[PDB]
Amino acid sequence: SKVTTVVATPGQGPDRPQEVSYTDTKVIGNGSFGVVYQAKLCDSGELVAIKKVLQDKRFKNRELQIMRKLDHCNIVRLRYFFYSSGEKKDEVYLNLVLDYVPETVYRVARHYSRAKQTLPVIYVKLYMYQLFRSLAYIHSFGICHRDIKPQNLLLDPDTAVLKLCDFGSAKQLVRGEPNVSYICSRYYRAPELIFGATDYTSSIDVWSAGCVLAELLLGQPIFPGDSGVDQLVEIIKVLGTPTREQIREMNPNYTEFKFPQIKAHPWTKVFRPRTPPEAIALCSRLLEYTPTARLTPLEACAHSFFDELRDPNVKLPNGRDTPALFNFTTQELSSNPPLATILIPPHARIQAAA
Amino acid sequence: FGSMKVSRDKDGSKVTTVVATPGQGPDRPQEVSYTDTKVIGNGSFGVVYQAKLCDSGELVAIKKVLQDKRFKNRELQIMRKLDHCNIVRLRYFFYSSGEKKDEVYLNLVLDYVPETVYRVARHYSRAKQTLPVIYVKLYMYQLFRSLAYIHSFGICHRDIKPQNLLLDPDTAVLKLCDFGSAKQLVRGEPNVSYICSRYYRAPELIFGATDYTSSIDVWSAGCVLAELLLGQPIFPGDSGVDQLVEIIKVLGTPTREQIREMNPNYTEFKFPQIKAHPWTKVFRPRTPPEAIALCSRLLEYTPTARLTPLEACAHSFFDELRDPNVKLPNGRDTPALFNFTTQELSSNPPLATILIPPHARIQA
Ligand SMILES: Nc1ncnc2c1ncn2[C@@H]1O[C@H](COP(=O)(O)OP(=O)(O)NP(=O)(O)O)[C@@H](O)[C@H]1O
Ligand SMILES: Nc1ncnc2c1ncn2[C@@H]1O[C@H](COP(=O)(O)OP(=O)(O)NP(=O)(O)O)[C@@H](O)[C@H]1O
Repeated sequence: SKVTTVVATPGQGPDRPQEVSYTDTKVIGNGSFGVVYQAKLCDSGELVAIKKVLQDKRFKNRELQIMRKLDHCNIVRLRYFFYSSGEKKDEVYLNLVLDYVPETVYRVARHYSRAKQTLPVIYVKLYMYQLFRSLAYIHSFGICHRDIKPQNLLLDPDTAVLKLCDFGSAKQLVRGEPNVSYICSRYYRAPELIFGATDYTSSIDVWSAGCVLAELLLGQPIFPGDSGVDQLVEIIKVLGTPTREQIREMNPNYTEFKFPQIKAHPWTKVFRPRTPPEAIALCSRLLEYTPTARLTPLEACAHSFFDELRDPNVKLPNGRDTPALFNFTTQELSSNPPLATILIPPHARIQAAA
Repeated sequence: FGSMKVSRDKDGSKVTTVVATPGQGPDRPQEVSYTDTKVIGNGSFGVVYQAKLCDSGELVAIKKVLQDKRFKNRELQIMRKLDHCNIVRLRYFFYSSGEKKDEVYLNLVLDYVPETVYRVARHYSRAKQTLPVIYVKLYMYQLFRSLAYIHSFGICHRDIKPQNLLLDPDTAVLKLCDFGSAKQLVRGEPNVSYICSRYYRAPELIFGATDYTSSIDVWSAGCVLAELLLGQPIFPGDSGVDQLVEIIKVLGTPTREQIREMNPNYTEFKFPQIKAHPWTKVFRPRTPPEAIALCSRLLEYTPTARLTPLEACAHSFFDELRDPNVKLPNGRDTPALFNFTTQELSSNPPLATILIPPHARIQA
């Protein structure tokens, strides 16, 4: 029962640090940047995840700065943050105290994959809808995640709530300002990134989201490959060879233009026969060569594939009610306010003033 | 646009007869018959089959790739001018009509090699064992020879990795294969930075450089050597940033100048300032110091700072191979290691004074 007490700063609000005590620490994750532990807050008994990262004393943490300003039901909440010293030297660590979430889309999808089972479409709808809401929210602040993948999509299986995490690659994209093309994990990288573009936009997150949707429908990654060339060939096999204008749209630079002219592969033949046509249609609208041609996250949320979620009688397979899905804010709808007419169904959020 | 002839020699045995063009010799079409076909490899580009030559009974590999009627096959054009003991030989090639449409397939008939460095390394890794250093020395030496050879023609492989290194376990002979990404690099000409397999990509490729040189093959070979010594890839990562982080952990943060050497265009300069990781702390205890030294001279941020393949061959890590009494653990003789040609030595002829040991110069 070893208790650890620190003076941590609330993730949001005023910089008024308070004493926080926790126990039952244990490693629950890792990365090239740091370690993630689980712990229990002594006062509330609530479980949290503490992401520990080496902090450059001379500069401020971008991940922390971005997290401090986010407040959305589909994004993991930053409860507190504090600094601790790494005895190994005069090394200082930034500790992000976040809400603990038990699963990830990666693990859940792997279970169904192994059991040679398909993840029920109701879950594919729920998870993808919530992912798009989180993207609509961060994109409205000009912030691009840049690492959308199954492992960064936390899930609470019982409530079916999805929470986007890991803002370690996130960055506000400013039109005209160049950005590195080596972010984003293999399998989920937008083609313009593979082509080395540095003028990409937030739409790279939409391509990644589309790769996640296809993977949940297929049961395996849709564009695998150990090299960029292999990945591109897998993309070309499905989307067909990119037009000269399309290549120009992605990155009007890359020399190699030698690529087997393959006709677009009918999106319908890509997935199993049982696959809902709406899911396929949404997919074709996310995985587009021309970045500007892809649906925006808010438009994706309004897609017909998510119509069942807007049904007043929808329920979770475990009998519970669906989680929050319609508590949109002005900020979240800012890219296209008129969509509220579709996004907030007649029965949703009905509340009188007594 | 050619065709084949299928039949049944005897016992129902299916025999395929084709008319192929010699790989190296002059264009004298020859009739080739083979049986017992079976897939032994794959790639987004094609499929590799194993087949048995009807008369010699010899096994060969047939790499089948879709041919673009638009231009010539770069892989074939390159394979055709190569002749080295550490590079898989192209016996002949022929076209076959893909019964799927008006699609034509180019078939490269190669010498068949039973193993790959990838499979061998995995066997030891699984058993939580490590490949004896003598094999590491032999395989890496032969890989550097093959690179000195293709580089002497200005040809960069661009996909050096364990799966592209064929091996004959008994003779310990290594043959480089898969020239599907290979290209002659001409100074001033831009080249795509999305080639090469993750884990083996040089940092300048990760940074999106298009003005890279053949030294990217040297970085990759260095990753293979480190991997054979470690039992696992040295710079793993699902994203480029993760890979850069693993690299920085070992090499330390790249100076502003080193960054300029790889690619003078990329933005992100924001990367934790880690100190150089003692290479000796990177490998298991008792790892030969010479192996660690060679690794540090191959895995350098500044491309021009890396050893050339010929220089690598002359490194002291390979001194044991030049010993007159060296033999394979199975008591057998080592493969050909000193039959260097003028072409192969062109990059630095004087290195021959080290490369060709005294005993190899005996008249007899
Ligand atoms: N709030 C959390 N609750 C429970 N588990 C978490 C939480 N945050 C992170 N993890 C686990 O820790 C893993 C790594 O955390 P993450 O924020 O991704 O750090 P990172 O290693 O630097 N980034 P990356 O590895 O590139 O995804 C995740 O993929 C999760 O499985
Ligand atoms: N001559 C050969 N003898 C035996 N096996 C071979 C031979 N050539 C290739 N293979 C096997 O087939 C695999 C694929 O061959 P390869 O030439 O790499 O085709 P590819 O799949 O189109 N290229 P890539 O997948 O990008 O490495 C190799 O990694 C080997 O394991």
